[PDB]
Amino acid sequence: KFHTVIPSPQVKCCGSLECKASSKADYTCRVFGGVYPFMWGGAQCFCDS
Amino acid sequence: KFHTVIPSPQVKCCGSLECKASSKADYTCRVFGGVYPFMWGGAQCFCDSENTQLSEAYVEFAPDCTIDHAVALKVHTAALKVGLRIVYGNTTAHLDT
Amino acid sequence: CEPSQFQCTNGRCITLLWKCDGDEDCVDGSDEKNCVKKTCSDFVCNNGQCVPSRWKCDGDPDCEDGSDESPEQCHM
Amino acid sequence: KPGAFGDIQASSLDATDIVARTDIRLLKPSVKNIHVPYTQAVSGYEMWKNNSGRPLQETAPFGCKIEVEPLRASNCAYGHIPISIDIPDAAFVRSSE
Amino acid sequence: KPGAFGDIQASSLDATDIVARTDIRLLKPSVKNIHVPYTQAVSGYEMWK
Amino acid sequence: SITDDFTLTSPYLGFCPYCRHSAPCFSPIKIENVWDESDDGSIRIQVSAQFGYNQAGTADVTKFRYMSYDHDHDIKEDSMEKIAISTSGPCRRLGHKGYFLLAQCPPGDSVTVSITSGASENSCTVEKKIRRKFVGREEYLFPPVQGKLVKCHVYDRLKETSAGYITMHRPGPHAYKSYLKEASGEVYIKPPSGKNVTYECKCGDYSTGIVSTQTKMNGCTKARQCIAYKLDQTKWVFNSPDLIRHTDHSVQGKLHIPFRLTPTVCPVPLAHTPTVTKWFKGITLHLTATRPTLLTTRKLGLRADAT
Amino acid sequence: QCPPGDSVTVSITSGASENSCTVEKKIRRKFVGREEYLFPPVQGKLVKCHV
Amino acid sequence: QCPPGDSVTVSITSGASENSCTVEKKIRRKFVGREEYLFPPVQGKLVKCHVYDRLKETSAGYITMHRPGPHAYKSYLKEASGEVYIKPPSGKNVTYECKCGD
Ligand SMILES: *[C@@H]1O[C@H](CO)[C@@H](O)[C@H](O)[C@H]1NC(C)=O
Ligand SMILES: *[C@@H]1O[C@H](CO)[C@@H](O)[C@H](O)[C@H]1NC(C)=O
Ligand SMILES: *[C@@H]1O[C@H](CO)[C@@H](O)[C@H](O)[C@H]1NC(C)=O
Ligand SMILES: *[C@@H]1O[C@H](CO)[C@@H](O)[C@H](O)[C@H]1NC(C)=O
Ligand SMILES: [Ca+2]
Ligand SMILES: [Ca+2]
Repeated sequence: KFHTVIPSPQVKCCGSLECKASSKADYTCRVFGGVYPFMWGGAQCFCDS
Repeated sequence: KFHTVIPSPQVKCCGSLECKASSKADYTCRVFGGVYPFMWGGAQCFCDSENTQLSEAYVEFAPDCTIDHAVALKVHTAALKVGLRIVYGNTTAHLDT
Repeated sequence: CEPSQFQCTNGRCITLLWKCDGDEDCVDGSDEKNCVKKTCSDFVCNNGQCVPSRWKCDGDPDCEDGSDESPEQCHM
Repeated sequence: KPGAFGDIQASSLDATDIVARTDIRLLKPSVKNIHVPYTQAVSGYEMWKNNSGRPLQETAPFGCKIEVEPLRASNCAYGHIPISIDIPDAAFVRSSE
Repeated sequence: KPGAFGDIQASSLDATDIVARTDIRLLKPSVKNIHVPYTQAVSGYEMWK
Repeated sequence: SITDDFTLTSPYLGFCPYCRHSAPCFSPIKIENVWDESDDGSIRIQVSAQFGYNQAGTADVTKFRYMSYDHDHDIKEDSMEKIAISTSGPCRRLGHKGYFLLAQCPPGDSVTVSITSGASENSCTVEKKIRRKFVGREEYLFPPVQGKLVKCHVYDRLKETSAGYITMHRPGPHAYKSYLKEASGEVYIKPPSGKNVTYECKCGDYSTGIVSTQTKMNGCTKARQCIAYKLDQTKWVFNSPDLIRHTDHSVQGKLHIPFRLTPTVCPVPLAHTPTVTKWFKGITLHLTATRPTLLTTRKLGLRADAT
Repeated sequence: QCPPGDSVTVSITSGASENSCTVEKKIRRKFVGREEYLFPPVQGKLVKCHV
Repeated sequence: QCPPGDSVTVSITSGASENSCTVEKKIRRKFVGREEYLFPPVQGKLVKCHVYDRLKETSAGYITMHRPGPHAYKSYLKEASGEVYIKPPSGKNVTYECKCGD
């Protein structure tokens, strides 16, 4: 069985966060440009869209 | 789905309690003559053997039929409507016909 | 937009679950507009405003009425 | 017909003229307590829900998207539409230009 | 191939050169909270078992 | 034409087939109906006891009223925390109002309501098939964090909403046995401390009256031959089949059925996108799925071979 | 009186002992006569059965 | 040690937290060998099987632990009539970021 670990997501606001290749087993990376994350404590960054 | 509500039965002890018709959906009314009913408190009234009980049963809509219900429809010949994007020269026309 | 969505003043349509959810999702706060009265773990100002419990007796005026620094509620 | 779709019928959900033909039989009470022993057919709405098959949203030919309340079939093609267009004369240009 | 036996492969259990082609699709986060919506094929080890 | 005052409205004793002692008895809590037509699994149960109101009828949350077993019958008052609900395991309670309650339950074959850890200590169970129903075309044990957010109908947890009404009628005679006394070859009736009772009695002839003390009646011997029930009981009681109808069965009141089935938006799972492979006149879909998932195909022509 | 199940357990809740014992016994829901029921009805036929 | 079921729940009960968490996990009744059983017999064949060691000193791998990022509580902000203020709890220092104009 594989473990399929998902790392903690990285967010950059009013900025671009393209990702490089990795040597991990079946490394799938994807960039999303319209997010607005919410932890326990409200919005996680300043930039609106 | 229907509710099949049962009304509170009516007993007449040493008496007769024939019932008239009703306009309720699936009104079933029936008369029984040898009842000696009880509750928490013992016998219900005085008369020993010659009694009567009026069992009643009608049908009403369930409370949740505002959402969970089916509509039966008879359809007929069906008209057709087309929205057209037609362009000519450098002019664009959107029209529903 | 869709009947399952709420449209704000910015032209952005959010989900109906985000309406009156306690957090502002539209840029004008229209999702938190109207709604109902929220029960207030939180200090209640005299005019009905709700503030965090660490804002009480903080030495700074936070209520519109100034109820947080009033001597009747805050005792020296 | 009891046990089938259309046990209970009405013109609307709030209508007071409701009809039903379930198989209600009022049995004779034979217990100490007051009781209305009734037996009834299973709801045909539930039976039809169990045996509804598949809706027209998954069966309709030519890919007709069936949509509900102003009931229609949308975005499907089975034939040809003759269209006669009256193009304005301002759209045309003379052959010299 | 994803889903079949041999999704994940390595020379040894402690090897750092691990190669896999489990079919991971990273969906767009459409919720309030911080989330990594991912969908994946089943383990070919479990399917083979 | 619907009232919610509940001062003019009272609980009652019911007869449900499976008590705490696994035999049909009379209980202050009796399930008349269970409604399970909510997409989130919440069910609505009608119980002969009133919830959220005190003995006097004032709306007091976390307190419920019920008829007592004593023959000088009154309407006793108890805490709401003693009410337990279970289908196969314990049910989480979501709402309560007079005669009605809303609870989230696991799947099971019977639904029971009990008054646990009290002087009453009674339970009532009815046969109701509760199944784990789901929304959409893919089964799920729990709703996902992120999905499609389709329309689905759930019972509203707020008790202010209404989903119809129940009709409420004046109650008939109850005819308690302890209001009789058969000493020697004569029969006596003893009303409670102050309350008037009505007797109707056919020792040799039908004679009725209202008394408030121990009185002789004719010369009949057995106490079977007549009864005594208290009058002035003008509190509206639901038309349950476990009660004798009064002489006048006009609908004295209507009361709301709370927890209206309202449409909301709820998430459903989005399955794995199938890896399609193509040959000359067809496609193979690989269709990985954990829970059961509906696949529906149809041709876009005259003959839609719907599978 | 027990619900149907696949094992029978006798336990001493709390106390000094606080021990349990479970044995394998296929307890099935039994019904009298020739129609299935979870619970006996209020009114039926009143047939002979051994308890 | 758990019975078979469809989900796994870890909960804090009878406290200030009073909170449960349930994750869908299909727990089957696992049997060793060529016969099925609810309970291990008193006497059998005594074959080899692999069980979880109860002592916590043993290890079956490792999990990676990283430095935590920002968490950005909304209770550190106050929205005035036309301006905003940033206040920390007690004497702690808070890093603020604002790009409303720059
Ligand atoms: C349409 O526009 C093109 C270039 O924009 C022009 O050459 C042409 O003459 C126009 N046609 C008409 C019918 O106006
Ligand atoms: C529901 O339909 C299924 C067919 O999939 C059938 O086996 C089952 O008996 C039906 N249930 C009822 C209660 O009629
Ligand atoms: C009912 O009891 C009351 C006690 O308050 C008494 O005054 C009255 O006379 C009784 N009614 C009759 C009809 O005797
Ligand atoms: C952090 O907080 C302390 C205590 O309030 C203060 O003295 C100090 O200046 C702050 N900043 C740094 C960079 O240590
Ligand atoms: Ca919001
Ligand atoms: Ca303050």
